[PDB]
Amino acid sequence: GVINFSHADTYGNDSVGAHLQNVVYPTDAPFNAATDGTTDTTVAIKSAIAHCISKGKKLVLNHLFMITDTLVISDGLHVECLTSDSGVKSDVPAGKFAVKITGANSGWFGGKILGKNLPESTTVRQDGVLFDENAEYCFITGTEVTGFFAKGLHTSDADGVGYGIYDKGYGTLISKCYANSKFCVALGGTEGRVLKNRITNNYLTSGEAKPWSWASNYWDGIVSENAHRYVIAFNDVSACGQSGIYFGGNGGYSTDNIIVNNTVYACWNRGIDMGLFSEKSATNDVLRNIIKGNNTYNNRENNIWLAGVSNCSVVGNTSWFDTNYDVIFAGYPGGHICISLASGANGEACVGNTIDSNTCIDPRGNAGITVPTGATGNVFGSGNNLSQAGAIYIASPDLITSNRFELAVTGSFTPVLLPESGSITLSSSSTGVFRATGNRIDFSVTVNVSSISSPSGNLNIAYLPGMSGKTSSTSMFIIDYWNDLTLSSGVIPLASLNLENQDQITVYRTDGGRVLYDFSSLMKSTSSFILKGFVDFN
Amino acid sequence: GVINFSHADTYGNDSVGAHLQNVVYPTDAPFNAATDGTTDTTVAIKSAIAHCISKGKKLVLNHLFMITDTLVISDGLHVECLTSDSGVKSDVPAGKFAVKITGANSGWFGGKILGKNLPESTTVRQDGVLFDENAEYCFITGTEVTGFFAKGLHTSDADGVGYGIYDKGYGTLISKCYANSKFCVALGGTEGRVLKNRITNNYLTSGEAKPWSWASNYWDGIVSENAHRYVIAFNDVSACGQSGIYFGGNGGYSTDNIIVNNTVYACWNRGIDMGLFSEKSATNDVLRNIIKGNNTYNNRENNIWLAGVSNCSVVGNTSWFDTNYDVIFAGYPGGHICISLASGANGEACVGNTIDSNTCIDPRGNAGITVPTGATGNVFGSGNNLSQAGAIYIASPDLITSNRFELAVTGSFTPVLLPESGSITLSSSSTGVFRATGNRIDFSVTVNVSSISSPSGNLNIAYLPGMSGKTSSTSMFIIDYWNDLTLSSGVIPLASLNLENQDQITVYRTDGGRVLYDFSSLMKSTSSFILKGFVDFN
Amino acid sequence: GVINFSHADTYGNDSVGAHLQNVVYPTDAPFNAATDGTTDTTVAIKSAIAHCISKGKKLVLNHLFMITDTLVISDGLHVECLTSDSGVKSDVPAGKFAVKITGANSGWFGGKILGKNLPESTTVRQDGVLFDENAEYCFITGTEVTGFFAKGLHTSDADGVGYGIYDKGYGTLISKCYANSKFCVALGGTEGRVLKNRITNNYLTSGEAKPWSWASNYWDGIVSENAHRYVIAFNDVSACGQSGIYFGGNGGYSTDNIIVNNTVYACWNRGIDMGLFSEKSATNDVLRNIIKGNNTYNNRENNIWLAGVSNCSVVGNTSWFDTNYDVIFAGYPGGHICISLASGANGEACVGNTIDSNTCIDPRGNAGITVPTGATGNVFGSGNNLSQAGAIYIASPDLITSNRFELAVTGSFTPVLLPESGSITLSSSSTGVFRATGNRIDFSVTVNVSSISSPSGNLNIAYLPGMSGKTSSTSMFIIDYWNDLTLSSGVIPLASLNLENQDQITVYRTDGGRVLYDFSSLMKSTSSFILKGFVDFN
Repeated sequence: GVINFSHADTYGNDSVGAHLQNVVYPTDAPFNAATDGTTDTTVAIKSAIAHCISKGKKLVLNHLFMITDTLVISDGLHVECLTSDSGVKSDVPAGKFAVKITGANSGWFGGKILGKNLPESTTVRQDGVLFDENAEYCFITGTEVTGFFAKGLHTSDADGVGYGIYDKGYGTLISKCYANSKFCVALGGTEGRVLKNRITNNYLTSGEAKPWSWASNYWDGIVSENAHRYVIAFNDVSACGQSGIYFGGNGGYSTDNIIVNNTVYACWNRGIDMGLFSEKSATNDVLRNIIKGNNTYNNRENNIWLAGVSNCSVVGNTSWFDTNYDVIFAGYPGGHICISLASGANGEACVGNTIDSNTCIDPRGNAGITVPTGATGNVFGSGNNLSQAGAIYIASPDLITSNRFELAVTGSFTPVLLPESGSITLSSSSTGVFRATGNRIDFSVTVNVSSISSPSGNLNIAYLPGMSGKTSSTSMFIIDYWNDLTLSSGVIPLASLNLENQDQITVYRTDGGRVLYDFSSLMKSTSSFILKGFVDFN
Repeated sequence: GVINFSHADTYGNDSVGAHLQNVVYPTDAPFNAATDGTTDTTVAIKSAIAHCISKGKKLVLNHLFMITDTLVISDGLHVECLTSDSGVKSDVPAGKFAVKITGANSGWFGGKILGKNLPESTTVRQDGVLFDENAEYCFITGTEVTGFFAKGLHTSDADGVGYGIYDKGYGTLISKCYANSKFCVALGGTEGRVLKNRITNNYLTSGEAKPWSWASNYWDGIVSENAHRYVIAFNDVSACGQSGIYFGGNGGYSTDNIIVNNTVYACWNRGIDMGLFSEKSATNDVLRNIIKGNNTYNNRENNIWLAGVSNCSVVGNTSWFDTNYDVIFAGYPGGHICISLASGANGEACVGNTIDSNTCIDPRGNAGITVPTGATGNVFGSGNNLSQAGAIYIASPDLITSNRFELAVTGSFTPVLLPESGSITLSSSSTGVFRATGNRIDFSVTVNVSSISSPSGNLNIAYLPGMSGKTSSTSMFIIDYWNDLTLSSGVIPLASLNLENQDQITVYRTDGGRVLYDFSSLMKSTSSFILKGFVDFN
Repeated sequence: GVINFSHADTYGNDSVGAHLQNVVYPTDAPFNAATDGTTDTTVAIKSAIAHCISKGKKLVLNHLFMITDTLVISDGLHVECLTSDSGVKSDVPAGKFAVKITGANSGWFGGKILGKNLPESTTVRQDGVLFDENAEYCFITGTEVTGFFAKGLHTSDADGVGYGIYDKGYGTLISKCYANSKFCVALGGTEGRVLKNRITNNYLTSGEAKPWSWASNYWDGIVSENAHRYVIAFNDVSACGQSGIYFGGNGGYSTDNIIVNNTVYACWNRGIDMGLFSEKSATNDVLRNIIKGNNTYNNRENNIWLAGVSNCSVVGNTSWFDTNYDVIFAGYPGGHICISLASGANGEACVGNTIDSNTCIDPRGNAGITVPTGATGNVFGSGNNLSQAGAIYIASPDLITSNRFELAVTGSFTPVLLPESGSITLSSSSTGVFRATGNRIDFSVTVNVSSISSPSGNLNIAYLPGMSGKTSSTSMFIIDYWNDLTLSSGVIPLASLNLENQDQITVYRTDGGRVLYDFSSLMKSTSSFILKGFVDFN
């Protein structure tokens, strides 16, 4: 039966009570919060919060407290949870958050912020932690934020969304947390740091009926729109109902984020997902994001996905699949591509992205990197290692001169002959092969004539893939085999790139101290020759 | 002479005592731990631990407490050390740890966990901190864990091993610690985060007699077996008796770890060491680890070492040596290679690894990267910078088509001529040079005949290094010099890759509007010619 | 009116008072610090510090305390700030710091360390936090360190410098801080970790009159001299009066630092700035630093700047500009280069640096990477993406064989003909084009004669850029066009690299079963020919 104590009393500077008044528990007088975990404590905690702000004192939650209205942590207040079991259990209604953090340097340490966790309910809708637009350098660290769900999509925030943690602040730190909710973490602010968190909503073990649809209670690990200058590092992101780490693109202008050294696996959509769903605009785009040094694997609809984004980089990641893909995604096969580039939803091109030094492992032999028609300005570095996957795939040969494939791409085309007069028709056995390495294309062209119709004058081979309307700095071609040409002794064929139409190669021949451009006149219906060389294009 | 206080008494909610009961010091009643640092306090601390778990209270160690049995931190309990001098001094016997952390979110902040620190003793054996197999998201942060040693190898854990911190948990955080013990940190769990630690056992200043042997009390900074999905970042790892950061491979299946932005230097074995000692199996392998952005230097038996591992990457590291190597390792020289690939101990190949964008500095001119016979599927990127080291070394020329050397490799071979009939013998001055860049090999072949024996018919040059049984997409060859051939005026030599045996080049000649394959008939005993060109192989 | 309490009294082990004595507030007796924020509290805080060190207790600052002399945090003491508004307001005079941290494991958590913040004053000079040369594994975490300024440069530290935080210790952690001062953070120690800080002195909104000059009160975000083995990661560095992150080079030997995953923008000098201002010496150099995965943009005098440094790497950064550059730097245009290499201030060469996998965006089309004359041993990887900037710029063609440009460089030269006897003069329409890719140079040379003067004998083309005195492993050249040569039927021109002078190409011709080196004799005043090929140089 020890002395009475209250944060409302005035004590002398030398007293036990003054010393104790530096730390406030909501169970202390005059707040007197319940300790049974079931009685509402919102009034007691709100009073303790306001007192600590007014008097400049530390607030420590020493139990798991039931609440029914938002706790607003403002004015630089820090909430410290006494133990990992302390914190709040939220019965806050739809349209409000359990905890709202705002102001300069406000934050929350430790403990638990727990929603109802009824993801099968078609009526419960809740939101966990909000850092609002006036949060500056706020934080939540070491906290289990779980159980915020909302079946069916909202039309507005007032419906309740199912966010675990939603950051709209500047410089927010989210670190050492466990976030598990319909949208585990949502990013809509600037300069945040999302570090060493465990992020999942465990869609794979949820029991929610498949296929996935917009009615699901299980979406992304990290969903980002209007996110700028975040660093997302050292997180363990897995088994989410949509993508592990997503940036849009869907009413969002998301730029300059750095996604590094995370593990992202077993998600039902993509692993790391950057793309445009809404049409590109000054207020909707995904630009200049860095994806580096991550391990991404067994994500159903591709491990690293770029759709219509620009100036992004994918460097030094290990992206892979194994046969557990066929188990966890049984019945619902997806793209199964290690690194895929695509158009935006409304056809926008991937522009200016940089893919280098990644290791892609795909035992199905699916292409480790895919490139779609329309992509421009991208660089596919030769430090990428696809030896344990399929080779890089391009959807059309014109990509080889509108992008730079240091990782080499090989293909074929059907050549034709363009006589100055008349015509020459080639047998179908005629064949052209190209390989692009950087801004060099190597060629082998086999020309087997099947018929002629009064050909005469100059002769060109056409059409070199990718070269239409391009120019070149240098090129080099030989003809190393021929048969049934009308050539005098000592006359040999020569070949040189057509500098007017640089997807054509001019074929001509020697005449002592000069050359002659009459090769079409030397062709017969049974002529054959083979051309080899390269073009350094601009 | 102030009021009595005890965590065993019941106080009113409004009392001083209830407020104080939220924080437990083991010196408080009823625990009454000694404060002299020499009296055993195990019973008092065990009681305080059990009380804090039962009552949901915070445990603070306010002295350095002597203990003789394991403290078990379970059930989400956090141990907070009051000051950097608080914590435990361990007299726990061999076969047990000083501290065992288990359960969900249990952990330890600050202070000291101190072993006997008698590394010269042939009888003292101790272990420091264990995160056991039931640890989930546990942690130790800000702690000096030192002095756990055990001279001579254990046969089982019950002997006592000499671990400083041993993590077998899921999601364990080890951060801001100083770990110094026979094995400073040992990793055998999943999804741990080993961040911004100081790791060393100071072998160089130990005075333990050299050479190193299995009886040493000084092994690795980080030793890992069955380690999955760790991030090891921002650590300062140095002067260890074996390797700085090691993954096996020796009864361990270690995969998907990310080792980034560490400094690793002056270790007696390797800096960052990934390899197989036990034979490769479904339960013993080292796969898909990422080594990125580290600074590794003056490690005696090589800075970055890969032995029989697969799908690993080494990207963007700076690996170097200076003349202090000759000082600290005087008398005991080692490999002194910046980045070395080797076979596993039982001959297993390095498969599918990716080495790019590293800067290697070796003033001895030792090769900055070494590649052994048998390696396959590896990619050596051209962004590596070995200008301040020796050039990349390959142990046999066949490696150039079973791996992809964007970082170019040059070599030589001795050509032969393969006449269709008869024989042609070349002088020893005949020479072939190749350079592989990616999937292109450039060649120069000088053919000087010394004798002939009735050669006639077709002619091939052989054997192109790496090309045996390979195919090609395109190739291009000329003969730009010859002497003492039997060629009529206007007949010139031609050369084209043999498409049946693509390590041979067919040599033939012109005959007006066709070509003729009778070159062996045009050779004399004094013939010479020189061939130049390239092959784009598949 | 509760019981008296004092840290000077002796209490029983079972007492309230003994429990309370583990935590010291400076307002407690016998220290009795003022709480008004204006009365000097230095004596009270110094006494509390000494008491906590002597008795092994925790020190908590529970108000913002005014101080007029340095607080020395030594002996492993930690200062904990009760709230984000607690800490110290410094009226310490010029030549001393507000707080000095030294010893093993000493540090400061939270709160504020506030200077006078009068950057317009020509007389106020102050310094914030010092980690001195005897600091080992000390830290400051979670602290706002602002307002330390000093207009005009010091001549010595005793003048007062304007440091926010100055680290000369070993292993110092600076994390989660806001640092804003004349020099926000200064690094002069070893193995520090500067993590997830906000760093700025807001030069752009200061109102200090422009142009910037050495009299400014606004210098770098991070200024480093004699800095070794730091990791600088996850910081938000912007709007500084000089550079964001600087290493010298100016009385400093700075090596082995790792600068990763930071955002650096809007600085008035450079973003990430490594360079030599003082002449290179054994005690002044910048070596082996790693710059990886940063986003650097709109820094006035270039985003990433290397001046006379060696063995550094720039890998995987996104470096860019937009039209806001023209707004914030209106009136004061700067270099506006994404990645620039330069000589040191005294002409020292950039040696051995590695630039790969960066994405450069410059809508002005300025070169994304610039290389100066004299640079050697550098590697410019082909994974760099400059498609959205100007192409890499080299200041002289000789750079192509003293560095390795995997990112290809194209240029031109004016050829000459070197007859064995006599002379040949070319028309000005004669032209040579080269492209260097790695250690391969491709060439196209057009030779149009305008006059001859008795030429006879052998013939060489000269001079190939970069090749003077170089050797080669292989090379391949053809002549694919000619006109007005004196060639009999069946005689064709041949070309081969001059192996004595490998910046010359020998031009000669066929003569049946041999070749003849008399090409100068076959030239006329109207001759033309075109040469194509490549050299693989060593």
